[PDB]
Amino acid sequence: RSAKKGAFVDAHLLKKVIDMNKQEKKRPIKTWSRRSTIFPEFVGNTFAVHNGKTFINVYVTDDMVGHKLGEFSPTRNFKQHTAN
Amino acid sequence: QKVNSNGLRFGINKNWISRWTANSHAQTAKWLIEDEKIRNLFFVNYRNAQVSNVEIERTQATVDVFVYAAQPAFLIGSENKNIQKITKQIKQIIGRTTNLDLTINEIGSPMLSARIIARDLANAIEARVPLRTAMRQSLIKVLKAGANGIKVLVSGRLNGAEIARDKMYIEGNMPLSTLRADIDYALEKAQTTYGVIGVKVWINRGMIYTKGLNR
Amino acid sequence: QSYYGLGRRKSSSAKVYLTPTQDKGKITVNRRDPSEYFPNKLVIQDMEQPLDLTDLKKNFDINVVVKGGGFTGQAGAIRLGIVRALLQFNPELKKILKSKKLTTRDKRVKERKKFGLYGARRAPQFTK
Amino acid sequence: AKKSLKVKQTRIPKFAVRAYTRCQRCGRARAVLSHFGVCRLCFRELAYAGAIPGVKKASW
Amino acid sequence: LGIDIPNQKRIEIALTYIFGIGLSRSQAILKQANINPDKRVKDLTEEEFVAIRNVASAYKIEGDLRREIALNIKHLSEIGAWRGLRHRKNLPVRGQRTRTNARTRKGPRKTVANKKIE
Amino acid sequence: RKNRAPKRTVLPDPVFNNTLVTRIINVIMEDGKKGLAQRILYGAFDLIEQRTKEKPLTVFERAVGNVMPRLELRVRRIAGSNYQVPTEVPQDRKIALALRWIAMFARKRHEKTMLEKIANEIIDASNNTGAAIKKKDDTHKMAEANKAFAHMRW
Amino acid sequence: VKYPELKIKLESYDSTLLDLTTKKIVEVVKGVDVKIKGPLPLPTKKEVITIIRSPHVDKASREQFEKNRHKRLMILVDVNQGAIDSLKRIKIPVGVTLRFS
RNA sequence: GGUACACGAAAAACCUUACCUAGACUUGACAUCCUUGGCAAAGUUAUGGAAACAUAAUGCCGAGUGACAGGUGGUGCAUGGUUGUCGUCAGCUCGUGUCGUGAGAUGUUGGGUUAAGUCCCGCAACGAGCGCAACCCUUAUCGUUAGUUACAUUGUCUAGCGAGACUGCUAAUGCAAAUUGGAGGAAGGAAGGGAUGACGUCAAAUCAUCAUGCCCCUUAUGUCUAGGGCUGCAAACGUGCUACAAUGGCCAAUACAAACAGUCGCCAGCUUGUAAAAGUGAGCAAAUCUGUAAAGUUGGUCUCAGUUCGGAUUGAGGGCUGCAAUUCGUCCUCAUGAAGUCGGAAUCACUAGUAAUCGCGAAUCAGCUAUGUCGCGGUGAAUACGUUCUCG
Repeated sequence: RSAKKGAFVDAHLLKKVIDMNKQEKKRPIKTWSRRSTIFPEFVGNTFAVHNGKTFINVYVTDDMVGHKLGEFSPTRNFKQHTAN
Repeated sequence: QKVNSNGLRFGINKNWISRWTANSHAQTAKWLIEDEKIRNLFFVNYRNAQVSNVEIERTQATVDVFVYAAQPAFLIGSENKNIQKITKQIKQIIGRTTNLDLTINEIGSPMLSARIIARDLANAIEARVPLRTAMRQSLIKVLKAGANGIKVLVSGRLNGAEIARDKMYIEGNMPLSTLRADIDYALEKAQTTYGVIGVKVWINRGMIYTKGLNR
Repeated sequence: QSYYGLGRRKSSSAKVYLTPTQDKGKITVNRRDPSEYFPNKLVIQDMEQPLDLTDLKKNFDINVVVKGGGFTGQAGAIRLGIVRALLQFNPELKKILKSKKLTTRDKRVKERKKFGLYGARRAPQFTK
Repeated sequence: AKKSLKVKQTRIPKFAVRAYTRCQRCGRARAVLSHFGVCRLCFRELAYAGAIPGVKKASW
Repeated sequence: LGIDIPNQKRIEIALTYIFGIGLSRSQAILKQANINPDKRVKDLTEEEFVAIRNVASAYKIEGDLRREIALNIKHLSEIGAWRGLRHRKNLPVRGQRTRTNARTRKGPRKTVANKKIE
Repeated sequence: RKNRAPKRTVLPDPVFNNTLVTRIINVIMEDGKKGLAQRILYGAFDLIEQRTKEKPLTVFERAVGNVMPRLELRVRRIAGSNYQVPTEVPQDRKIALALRWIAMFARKRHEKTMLEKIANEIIDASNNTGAAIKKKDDTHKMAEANKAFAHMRW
Repeated sequence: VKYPELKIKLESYDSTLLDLTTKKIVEVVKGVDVKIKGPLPLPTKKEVITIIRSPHVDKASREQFEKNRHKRLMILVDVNQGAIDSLKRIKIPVGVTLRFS
């Protein structure tokens, strides 16, 4: 899903979301690729997204549907408000 | 200072050896790579016979190679023992189906090039002999058997950790300013146990009559 | 009759046929009015200053064909053609036109911008 | 690990998401042409050798 | 609309400084009212003013647009998001370096002591 | 060590036959082009025309001529200080600074159109009221403490 | 007829080779072929490629290499059987590139 | 510090990546001692999975194994190659030779005199080499080449080439260099630009372009895939840039190009369109056809300010390709209308097409907020008092 097209997903990170969906969903799945847009199923879901070494969990909900899994996860690190 | 005169005088002084013309720029690099490998096979094969130039003239499936051998006995020998091997080995890199055409061409003053002169200078530097006499003989030979001014230099080290007795040898017509000098220049990155040693040679291949054209 | 002038200026090239006649002078470029073809400036009055520097514009119907450039480069090219046609007709007038470099090609074109340089010789500020 | 760089250069990524090019000899894939697949240093060095027929010095 | 209405000045463009009504929507209001761009006149039509509060008042209140944008920003910044993080840091969101830029959020580039190579 | 060198100045305009207005066009052009400055300058000659009934030639000459210096305070330094010795200022630089000062003052008093302000400054320099005459005034009045510097050469 | 219109472009970086090829086309067809257009030098498509010089950082002397593409346009509207019988003695030089058009 | 900084980097959605790790690789993807032949590891369809790596077959050729392959693994006073600073500085050396016991001067020095060590005059020097200059290429006239996909106001468009200017001429004429006089002229007197910057200098930069010596690592310094940074931010410096407006802002018509790119691409045309785009569709393998020439011009407008300046950031919706667009691309629309109302130390490019404008096509690019680069063209500055201070 982009600003240029409708809701479209690569369907390999949603793949396991759905595979667990037919089996009484539990949210966390080891996915840090940034190729899946969201759907009304990603509500409550969290994914361990790689920053540079660790895979931080990121909460997903049904607020807006105009982004991908990469936008819904902090891809970088900030200054930590440091004056050094 | 003194921007490298290698590319500064191709086209106006030096000649271009390997001509290739393909179609739209998809496999032009492939033509370049194949030509350079096939032509450098000779250059890496012989270092005592010192084969100088092999022009692979390619244009739209019209490939013409021409070897300029200094010693026919080293490139042919009895029963053509050498060339058939080339006729085999290049056949593996140029293609089995394509024809392999080449002939040993005669040329005067075969040391108007720089690569082989640099190789000989390195051999004299590391020939296990009084070195100064060796380079005096080598320079006398290059100046004697037919040639214009020479410009030979060696940089790096003295087989130690410092080059203190480097000798800059300039003879005859070495104008870097003149755009008709017909000077061919080459560099050699010699491998030894003291790091890479740079042996560089400028050589004037004959004063052409005020020509800016690739002759 | 058939006077044949050629001119070049600022990547503009032009020929002109000039013939003696008692019209307004056929003021036109590519056989069309310079209303919006050229900017309305002093350059539109300088358009016939070769005719002002020579026999009046009431002669030599300007049949000018042009290629490339702009308007001032165009104007310089076509006026160089005009002065060369005048040369083809009466070259005593060639003297004053050459005195300001009209018959001779003025050979003033934008200097080529160079590598790294911002323009012909523009360079960025750098002290330390 | 320059050979990793080179063997990833000879291989092509499975998508057009992933894509680059680099010289057969040089590393530092930055500033590489698509007309020869040769990096800027290797290209300049072979051009000072007159590899490409017609590489001249500009004098306008 | 009624906001940023100039006196003895073209009504056509002064609306662009309003929050929520730019050039295109300003022109939409103007041509829907057919105000016929003026010669430095506050308003060409006097009767259509009532037509304003008949049709132009029916236009969406930009005060509500402000709070809609505010709540959308709240949702975007509160959830885990790189653009949400950029919102949280009060800096360019779509991705711009703050090494020298960002002379709208960090003030007029307050020059501080340099902590750099030694 | 640059020595005496010529200058390239465009020849006088056919419609007025004054080289000074041409150097004005040379030095006023916005974005470095005459494709747009000449229109407004000819407008300005028109604006001078219906305002105070001043023909451009005489008003422009009486405006430019009254802002022109005669003293060159040639620099001579000590490597820790500096002083000025009064020689005769070159005539080419005389007219150059005259025209430059006229042009650069001509374009001020930011208002509705630049035609009114440029005609206003032309008129002001015409009437010798202080807007550019101050340049000529200072170029001689501040050369009074520097007039003492004419008693010795260093 | 072999070609209803022979719009053969021959081009290379070497003008002397282009001159040679276009002349050989000229006099070999001169007498056995008509409606030809002789040697026509077209405007060049020359360009320059600009690269850095130092191994590591430098942008003060950007080295440059020039590639010049000439263009000779030969327009032989008609090609005849006798034309080819007399023209079987033309070949493609190592620099000059001919168009089959 | 400059000789480090719109860098190496002519474009980062993960690779590029040299950094990190997760899944994973164990003489490794590659490379081969060895060993044998007989026909194939591909790619595909499921799958744990983020994909590998584990899955099975499917489609002259393979196939395993130690040392090694390879190492962006380091070591720029260990290095070459390459590159910049003084320097496109006017000077730099040597053979022979004189003399100072000599370090060496020297020829080169120097007068006029030059772009140059340019000439001569004289010089313990005669000469040569290096550089520069000059040769050479480019803008510049006439003729010549062929004529279309130029044209067709037909040789307008072009470079292939020739005649072709060089104090040539004349006088002012200096023992010599060499200025100008006026005309012929394309060039008239280094015609203008580019051009090799000599030994050296930075014990220059370059181990990470590349080649690398020594050592090392190897069942890891080997490789596959997934993600992130190369656009963070207390931030500064740099860098152009953005304007600080009424020649300007907006609206409308608006001419003149060069230039390169382009074959499932330029993509015309055509329609929906503010527009991205959506669909639609030739010619062009590119003098065919396509990717506007604009500023300027022509009229209205705003009538002095954070403004009809500037559009900053921002949110929402559409959009391009990329398997999927978010970062680690971008386009458009709508909405946002900040600062700056000309800014100190510092200052950089400059003798004309110069400084500045305006746009265009492309290089890398399936993407490019590279405001950057190659270019290209259009418009188009004064100035040079003298080096005062400094640099060299």
